[PDB]
Amino acid sequence: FDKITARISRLCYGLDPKHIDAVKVTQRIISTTIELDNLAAETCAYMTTVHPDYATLAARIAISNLHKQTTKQFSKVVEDLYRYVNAATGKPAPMISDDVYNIVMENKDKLNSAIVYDRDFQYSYFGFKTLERSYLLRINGQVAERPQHLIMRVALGIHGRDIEAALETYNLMSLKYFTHASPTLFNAGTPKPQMSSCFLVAMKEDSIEGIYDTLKECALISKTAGGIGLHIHNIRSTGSYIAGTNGTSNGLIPMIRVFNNTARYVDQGGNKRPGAFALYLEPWHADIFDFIDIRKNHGKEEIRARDLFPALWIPDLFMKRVEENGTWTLFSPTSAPGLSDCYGDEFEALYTRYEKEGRGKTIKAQKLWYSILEAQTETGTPFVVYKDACNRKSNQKNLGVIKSSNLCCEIVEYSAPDETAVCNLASVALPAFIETSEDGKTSTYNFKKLHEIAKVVTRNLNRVIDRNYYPVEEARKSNMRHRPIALGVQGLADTFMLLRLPFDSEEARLLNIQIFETIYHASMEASCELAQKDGPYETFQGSPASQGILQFDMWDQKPYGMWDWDTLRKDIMKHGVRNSLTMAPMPTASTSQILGYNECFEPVTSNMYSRRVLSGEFQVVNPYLLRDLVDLGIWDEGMKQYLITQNGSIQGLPNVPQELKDLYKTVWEISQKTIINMAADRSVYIDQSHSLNLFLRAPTMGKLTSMHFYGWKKGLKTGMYYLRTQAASAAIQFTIDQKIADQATENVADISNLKRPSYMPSSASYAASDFVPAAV
Repeated sequence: FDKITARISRLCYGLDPKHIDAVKVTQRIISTTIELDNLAAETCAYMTTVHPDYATLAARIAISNLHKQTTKQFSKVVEDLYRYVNAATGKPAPMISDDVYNIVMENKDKLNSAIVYDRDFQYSYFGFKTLERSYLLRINGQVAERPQHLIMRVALGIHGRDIEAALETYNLMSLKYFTHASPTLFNAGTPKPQMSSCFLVAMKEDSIEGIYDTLKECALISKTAGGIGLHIHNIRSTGSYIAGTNGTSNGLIPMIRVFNNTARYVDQGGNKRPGAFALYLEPWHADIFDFIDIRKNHGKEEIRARDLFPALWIPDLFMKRVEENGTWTLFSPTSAPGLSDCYGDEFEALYTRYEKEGRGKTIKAQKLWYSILEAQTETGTPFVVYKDACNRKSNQKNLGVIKSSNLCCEIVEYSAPDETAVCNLASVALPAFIETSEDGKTSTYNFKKLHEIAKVVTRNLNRVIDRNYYPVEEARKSNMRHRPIALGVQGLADTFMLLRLPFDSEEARLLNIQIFETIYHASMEASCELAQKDGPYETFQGSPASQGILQFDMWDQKPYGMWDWDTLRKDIMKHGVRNSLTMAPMPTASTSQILGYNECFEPVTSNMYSRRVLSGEFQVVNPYLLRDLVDLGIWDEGMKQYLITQNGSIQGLPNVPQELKDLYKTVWEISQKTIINMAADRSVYIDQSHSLNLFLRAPTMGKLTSMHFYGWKKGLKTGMYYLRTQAASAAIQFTIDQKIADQATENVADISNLKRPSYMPSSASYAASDFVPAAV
């Protein structure tokens, strides 16, 4: 029997007994001690619709539930995980590394009493559950680790015997200022710590040995988390000589199906595995037409492969030819060699000479276009990365010719048969640097704090290089030579909302520029400090950075100037930098979900959407918007139905102030010419590239075309990650009572009741957080 309503009503503070009503919660449990608490948090989540303070309630339950059924003290949890004898095989299967177990035990007091277990309450219910499902180490399908333990372990995984640097990293991470990529969270501090995310693999040689070494290498990388970009330009097309000849070659497709099959094989079950390769190919390759279609559902199933992602490595020349209405030539790399191995002008000269001497097959440039746009429309792929932009604007340009990007399209690093480029990723939580004035009515953005934290994260990523467990020797060889690194961001969208800036506003335009300028400056500064401690990276001498050319110099752009570039440039030219690259904003698909923020630099895709199961299927509304509507009095069952029929859009309510409407525009409602502008803006502070998705409502070849041509002309590197499309008719949905949903436009809003800080911009010379004291 029950009076658990007591256990539940205990956990509300900053509540409101009319908003919440712990009584109502118990009733909705219409059906051991732990089973009830799960449902208590489940149902209590369901009512996020009822009131936004139910989210907070459901988090508390799940969290202090986790506490009850879990060992409080860090060192003991570390013991258990280290001592784990495999339940069914009798033999020692430890989950902490020997090294980190020793550090923990040697420093148990200092460590144990640094943890603040309250900080477990910093998680969205859904964020918590994401951790719980895949990240918190489990003993016998029982969660062993609290969130705080996962963080300490990760901190020790990165810093080793540097307890000071670990305590710091523990603090910043537990306060959600930043986070490391999924592989780091999984594997830091474990027997073979593979913590890197991306690997760019070169197809070793156009031969069975070549192909099968690459395959083995890919299998090894993929099985230890971490995803692949694989360029395959050098492999002969359909119908090409083979010694032992009668056989003409079967081309790429058969090969691709071998890779596809391995991708599926290695993904064995209980996921941790980005079982996902992207393949990179230049559009002159004679098998391009088939390659491009790899992901389509209809058509011939022999010629298809769905665990793989096609990605275009595009020369300017191709865009030039489709832009006039020119010809385009397809070649087998055996007949037209070295094309993948030069760029810009050197490429146009070589390519063109091959054209003139009648090699390869002439076709209409716009015919390939067309096929490309067609695949993108149905499949979201192939990706577009501009090969000349990458190679002209890379700090690594002295290593040779960069032939690919990675699985998402953010990292751009040299790679060759014997050098597999690797990269470590973390993202900064942008909302974390908002500061509110005392009085609650003016807000500010702390670029100094941000600069600081980015230096911390630069130092972490740099240490992972040394502590990482490389799955293949080509990876280690490369990473020790060039020491690249990838910082990215998350929660851009939440911070525009929090600051009441419309995504496409002038204020947001400028904040975007400022955030990115400061992170680039921070990481370069930290990296110069590390060169002064451990020497430059092996390959620094002769790089563009060594001649004092920073990224924005390659784009012929004067920096915004919030930070002193003249000093840094001089320092770098004299001391060097530890890392060859530092910036590559990634999709933060899983990490942003954990931290409870929007994807990355993307606008919110929808103000209403579903979250995963557990006794039903969950409808949920944008938290900032929800509180705004509740504060405007407007929030109805009815407002909720209206929202469900407009699929989260707010743009139809005459009801609601324009400001609100501008603030809550959706990626579908925002000009793509704006998204690309902002991308082009931050790009000048990006070493590498960023994972730019594009979104279209009623897609037409035409807006799709001008989208590509626009990015390309602004000199972007990643023209397009995925293409995300939405029929105009999807934009509207059924609801169970359409006329209740209509009455919602008749609700009358306050305004004298909705207040929200107002943002004080900073400039290249005026801070702002400097001049406005913050709260506590």
